[PDB]
Amino acid sequence: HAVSVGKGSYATEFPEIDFGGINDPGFRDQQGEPPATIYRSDRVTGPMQTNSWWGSLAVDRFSMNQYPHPFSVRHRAEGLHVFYDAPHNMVVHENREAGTWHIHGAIGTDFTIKHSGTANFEQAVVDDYNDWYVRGLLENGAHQMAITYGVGSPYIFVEYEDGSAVLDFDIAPDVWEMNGHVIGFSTHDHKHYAAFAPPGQNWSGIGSKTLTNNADYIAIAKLPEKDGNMLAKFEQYAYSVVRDAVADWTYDEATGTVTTTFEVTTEAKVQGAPDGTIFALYPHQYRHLASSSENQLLQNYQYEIIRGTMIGLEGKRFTTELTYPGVLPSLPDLGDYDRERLIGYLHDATSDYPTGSDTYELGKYIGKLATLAPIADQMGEYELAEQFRGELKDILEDWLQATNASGQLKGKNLFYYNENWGTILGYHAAHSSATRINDHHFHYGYFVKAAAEIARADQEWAKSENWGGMIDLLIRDFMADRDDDLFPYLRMFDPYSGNSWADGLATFDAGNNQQSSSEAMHAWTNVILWAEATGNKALRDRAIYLYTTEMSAINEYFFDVHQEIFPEEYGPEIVTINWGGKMDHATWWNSGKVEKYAINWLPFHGGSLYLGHHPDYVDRAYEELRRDIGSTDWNLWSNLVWMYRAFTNPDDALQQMEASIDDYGLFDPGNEKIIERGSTKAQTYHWIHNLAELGRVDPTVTANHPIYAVFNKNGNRTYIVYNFSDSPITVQFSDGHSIQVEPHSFNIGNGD
Ligand SMILES: OC[C@H]1O[C@@H](O[C@@H]2[C@@H](O)[C@H](O[C@@H]3[C@@H](O)[C@H](O[C@@H]4[C@@H](O)[C@H](O)O[C@H](CO)[C@H]4O)O[C@H](CO)[C@H]3O)O[C@H](CO)[C@H]2O)[C@H](O)[C@@H](O)[C@@H]1O
Ligand SMILES: OC[C@H]1O[C@@H](O[C@@H]2[C@@H](O)[C@H](O)O[C@H](CO)[C@H]2O)[C@H](O)[C@@H](O)[C@@H]1O
Ligand SMILES: *[C@@H]1O[C@H](CO)[C@@H](O)[C@H](O)[C@H]1O
Repeated sequence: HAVSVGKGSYATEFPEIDFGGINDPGFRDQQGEPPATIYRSDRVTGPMQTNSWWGSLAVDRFSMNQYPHPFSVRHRAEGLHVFYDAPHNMVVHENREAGTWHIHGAIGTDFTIKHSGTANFEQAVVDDYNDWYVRGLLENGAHQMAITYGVGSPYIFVEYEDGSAVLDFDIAPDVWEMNGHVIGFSTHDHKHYAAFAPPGQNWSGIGSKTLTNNADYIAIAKLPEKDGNMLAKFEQYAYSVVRDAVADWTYDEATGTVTTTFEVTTEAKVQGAPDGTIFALYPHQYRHLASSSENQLLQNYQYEIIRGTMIGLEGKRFTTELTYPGVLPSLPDLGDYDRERLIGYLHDATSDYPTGSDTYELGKYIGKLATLAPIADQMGEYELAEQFRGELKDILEDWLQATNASGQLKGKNLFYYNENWGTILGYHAAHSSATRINDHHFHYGYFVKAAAEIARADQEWAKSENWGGMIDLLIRDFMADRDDDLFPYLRMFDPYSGNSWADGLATFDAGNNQQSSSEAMHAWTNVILWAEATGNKALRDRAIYLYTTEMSAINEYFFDVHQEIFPEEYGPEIVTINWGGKMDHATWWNSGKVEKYAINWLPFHGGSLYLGHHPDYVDRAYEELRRDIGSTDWNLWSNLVWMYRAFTNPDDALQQMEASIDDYGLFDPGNEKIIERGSTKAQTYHWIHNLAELGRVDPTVTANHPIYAVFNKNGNRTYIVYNFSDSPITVQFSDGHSIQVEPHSFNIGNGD
């Protein structure tokens, strides 16, 4: 009933849960498993993909509404509904009393793609998928309709078995170009589309509500404009059905460059169809397009979507280039703090305890301890640092064992492998981490943080045959490489959308969602640190790719740093929750004003410096939150606002901190006014004083090793490197600066 992995183990049978006398139905229902039924064909075997834009197809009998941008679609018994949010469909609404804003479209139908033989399909299943397309299969015995579609595809490819094509409309469309087998058409409300069949298979029903074609293959395209030259271009790739799609990446450690090539492989549905497609690129992609891909752009081919403007690009592949900025295990000892006051705060933190038994609340607590230990080391409090790391070891050694002293499965504080889907679930569970396969990056990221801090001081503990095997198992659950026998590829991450999706099932009409982009970045940071500490280059580089790509998405869709994506009428300077089909300034729980910003900042750690790359954004967002609050009397989590403010104005952050940090004493679960419960006074005090001495984050300088940061105060740069090696190293920076770093240390600010 359990599998040994080094000194640890995971359960292979669902445990008999220890509820601890808690009768609350919500809590009890969390200690379960994901759905027994997976709507996939017998062509889809092995660990099932989750946390995808398309997941509702796998979980629901049919599907819920999905956003393969530029389209929205949904599977039904009658066929596939297709929709496009035009400007008249989009709204921006504010609820002043709730403090919420919503940018959204409609759940309409422009037309339904149908099968001539049936409008009563039994189910829709996942029949194939790749890095960002899916093949959905509507099934009714001999009648089948296979639909291939994806984020960043302006095509929907339709393949029929035992029937032919039908497009059904509630109001008759305007067919403005009739080329026989190819038609350009518009909905009654002027949305422009095209349909393509093989030569000789001509469309019928023009002028009526129902367009028909005898072919066993059609493609639908969303056209950027009512334009026959564009229709002719779409015709060129309309018979090249996407079968494979991969996002392959490299990390150039010398330059920091992360290069990602998106490549499709198509199957020809007519003689001579080219191996390629027309991609629709998101802002985070085209703003970083490689020079070599520029010639493939279709300049005037634009689509408006929730995420701004998509642009067309033709061919087999395209490439993006990003800059990995480094991460640190902790900020070093460079602040102008009262060392005795900080030491006092470090000892105060021994009063802290987890506010629940689930993986998330336990996670927040071990993240807190892992953050305190390096600061204790810096202050010369080696014995206190050892207490914290000893507490981390005791917790991890408990959770990473599935069996008790007798050899039977435990009822809590363990991990279990669900074989049906192929995922590691932790009990106790919360936020539907087990029942919906939610948030595995958010939760397990904190476990990796604890492991990485242990590994920084104790390489032996972190060896695979000891406790490292189980940590590497948790990491595989949420970010596996290809051909992993237990887990699907990069579970959390959508390589094309550029962000992680938090919900395992995606059974919402807005598609999938992500709230805390900062907890995702925290997970990626901790894997970089863990992998560096344990000598695992392939793992480290994968986490670098994730960190850097997620950052590009965050700056577009959560922050809109370029002031191009959010509608002008949208008041806030942040989107709290990104969905496939909408954007919310709102939280998953009932909160106040600060939390709707700070849930995309927390936790603060050595990988948080990405938050300060755009100082005008940091100012703009802070100022808007301050305007809405009406003062610096933060409704909750004051310390997070101060730490954020320190990215651009550490003097202001310092005066706010001095005025209120000691308003309350030791850890109090009921009161997060001043200190958010995953944070501490020691962390807050250490952070703000470091930023005061260091100045602004400087993203214009890179290094030829991955564990570093560069700051800039009025033209004077500070270069920080941590060296995880047993040997000394030399680090070259891109501005010509060079430093030596001794084993297991920072170059500067090691402390006592
Ligand atoms: O922060 C403000 C308040 O936020 C509250 O949490 C909301 C949350 O309620 C919301 O969830 C909705 C889902 O309810 C919705 O489910 C649909 C089903 O109800 C329906 O029957 O079926 C369809 C599928 O066919 C479902 O989609 O789905 C939408 C997305 O499609 C969700 O948004 O999500 C909000 C974020 O978007 C979230 O803020 C919270 O509970 C309050 O405490 C808080 O005051
Ligand atoms: O720790 C900050 C706040 O986190 C909130 O939970 C978030 C969830 O909405 C979501 O499921 O992802 C993770 C949890 O898995 C969190 O970011 C808590 O509800 C808040 O109590 C907490 O203050
Ligand atoms: C988030 O945190 C608050 C307390 O800070 C709690 O009341 C909510 O239930 C939890 O989700």
